[PDB]
Amino acid sequence: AKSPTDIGRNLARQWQRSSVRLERLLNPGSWPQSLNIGKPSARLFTDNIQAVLRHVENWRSVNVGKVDWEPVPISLPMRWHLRSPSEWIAASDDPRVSQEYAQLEYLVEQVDSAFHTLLVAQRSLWLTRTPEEVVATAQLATQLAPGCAQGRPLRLLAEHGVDTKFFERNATLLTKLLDERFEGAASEQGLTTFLDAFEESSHWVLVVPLQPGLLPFKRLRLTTSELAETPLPGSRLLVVENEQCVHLLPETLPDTLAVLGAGLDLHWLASAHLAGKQIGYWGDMDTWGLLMLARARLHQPAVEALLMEQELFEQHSQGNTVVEPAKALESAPPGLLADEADFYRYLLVQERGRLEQEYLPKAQVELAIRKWAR
Amino acid sequence: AKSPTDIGRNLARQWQRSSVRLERLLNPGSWPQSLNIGKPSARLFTDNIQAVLRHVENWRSVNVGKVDWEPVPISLPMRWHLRSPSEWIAASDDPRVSQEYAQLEYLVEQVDSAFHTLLVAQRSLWLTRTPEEVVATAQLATQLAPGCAQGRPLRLLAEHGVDTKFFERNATLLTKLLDERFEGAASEQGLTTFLDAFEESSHWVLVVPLQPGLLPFKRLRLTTSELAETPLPGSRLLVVENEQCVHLLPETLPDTLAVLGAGLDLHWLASAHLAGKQIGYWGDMDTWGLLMLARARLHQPAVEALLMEQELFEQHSQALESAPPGLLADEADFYRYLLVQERGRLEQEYLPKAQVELAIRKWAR
Repeated sequence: AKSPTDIGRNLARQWQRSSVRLERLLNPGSWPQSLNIGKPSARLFTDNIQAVLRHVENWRSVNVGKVDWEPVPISLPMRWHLRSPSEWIAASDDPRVSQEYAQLEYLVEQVDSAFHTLLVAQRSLWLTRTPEEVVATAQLATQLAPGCAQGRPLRLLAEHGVDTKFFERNATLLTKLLDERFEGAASEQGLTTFLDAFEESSHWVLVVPLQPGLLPFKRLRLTTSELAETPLPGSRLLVVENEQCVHLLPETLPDTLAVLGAGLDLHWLASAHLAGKQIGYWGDMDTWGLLMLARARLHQPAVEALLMEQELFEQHSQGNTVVEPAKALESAPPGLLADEADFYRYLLVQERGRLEQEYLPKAQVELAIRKWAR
Repeated sequence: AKSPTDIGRNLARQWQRSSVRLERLLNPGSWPQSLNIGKPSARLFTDNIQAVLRHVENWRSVNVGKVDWEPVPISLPMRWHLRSPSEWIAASDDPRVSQEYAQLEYLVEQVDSAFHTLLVAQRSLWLTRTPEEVVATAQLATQLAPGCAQGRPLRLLAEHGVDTKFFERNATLLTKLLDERFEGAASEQGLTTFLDAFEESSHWVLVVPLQPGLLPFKRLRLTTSELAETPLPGSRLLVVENEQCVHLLPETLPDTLAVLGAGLDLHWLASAHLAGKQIGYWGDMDTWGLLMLARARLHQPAVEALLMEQELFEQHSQALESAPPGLLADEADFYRYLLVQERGRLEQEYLPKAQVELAIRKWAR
């Protein structure tokens, strides 16, 4: 013997489950749905006949759907028959449920069919975002392909919906939508890498003083653009290709700064401030690393290469070496020395040379840095 | 009239479709799957009887399942009855499909049923990772709750699977598994933010001085651990939640520093060097912003809120059940006012610069 209000409260609780929502929306075979009401207690009927009288009269005032009627001598309702979702929503009698259905119903008929399942079961994705943004984002996802940018800034990828702040408030939604179109590839690789688009904001690099008293802090992080025209303390500078090999650096070194994780943009070297000191480069031992060294030498004709020698490859060959996935170049890039060119040609012939910076003895790197600083 | 090899190639292509894989594995009633073979060409039969002869003894070497027979005078097979998945895989005749089923079957019977749908249709997630990692990560996902760390590092959050790089190679999988258990809450907030577990390092924040000569450089980025040990120059600080609002800040201010992008982590504020400094916290105007302001005020009792008055929200209009500790009376009332005032979210970025600079210079004395 449940009151009609009880069913509405119970129905609202059911709507909070993702399985219920998918069954109600994305399945026309869900309807019809019949709800049992229940017989009253015999003891209460004899003790308080008005209890069932108010109960039966309370069911006399329902008009959202149709209630099954049968005589028992007083006739009591025992089933509730709701046909349409409009009847179901109006049965819940909850504004939150009513408005959520309105938003979901609008999105279903606009957003593509492949995206219907995700949006229903992931209410948090669209709860904060306006319906216009979700529809526009879903349209953009359908017309994107892996590596579509192929080296273009993310601003220009948007056809018309570029604005100024659109992407950083829709990157999470765009990643999830692309995941179910490309079998979860966007989440694994990342939206930035998946589309092959580079963000030219700052390309932040790590700045580490190797001598206390050079900088107020101990682990800075600057930008390439700022470094292009900023004087740098210290009469020495060391460039490291990799990011997380900082522990391999000496714990101390006189008047020297280290710029780890420089990346490929070795264009800030050409400046008035940089000229005057000695610059050493210490990167990976591969075709790409030799290209970086050539670029650095082109920018500044004083780059003293460190730990890029053939004998290092010979002694540390039987460590952890892998095959380079793609040749950086089919010939020796210009700007390198004769020894560097010979080492490049040597590295070309071997099927497996990718001796990374990490897989090196700490003591040897220590002595190399000391002799460079000598 | 297709040769068994042709059907095997056709089945292999169908396996590449997410709907087919879900139908085969996650539906015991999917079986049986009967594949039509097809009648031969009458002209081809008359022109080259040996050609259709070759066809039938190509069907004499098939033993993957059972083939339906009907006599026609030469009898040709019309239907192929595949009962079990083992027959389906054996009919595919593809090494990649065979090993993919072995991994999928092994993972499904171990991993909870809540993630069965995701793994089947998102083959790229488990394709690269070892089976042990996926099983262990799924177990961790079923045993996690929002804000479980509640101010603890992620290293100790792991029950046993901490290792050294385990999360860095499994953060993406852990986020996706948590999302379907919590209705996509991990992806929106971020796994680090969702679990309330901020690492001491790698939490870089933006520091922009507002006066020449105070700092050697122009724009910096320091980890939150550094901010809790190194003394800071100047005499005033200005903390902002949103990082992408530096343009709204004024040009110059005497002896001020701006630590933008603080996030939820503000435990670095409790420091001897930061003590005795006039500081102000300018976060968003919502429940999360007020909670963050409360957390900031817990560490430092001299924090002066900026751009939080109810008048400012009311002129631009169109967490805990009760008020959290660390709110003044007006702010505590504002928290309850914003609690049920429609969609009470409004970012800093929608604030015109005319009043923002005026308020900041009002504070800057």
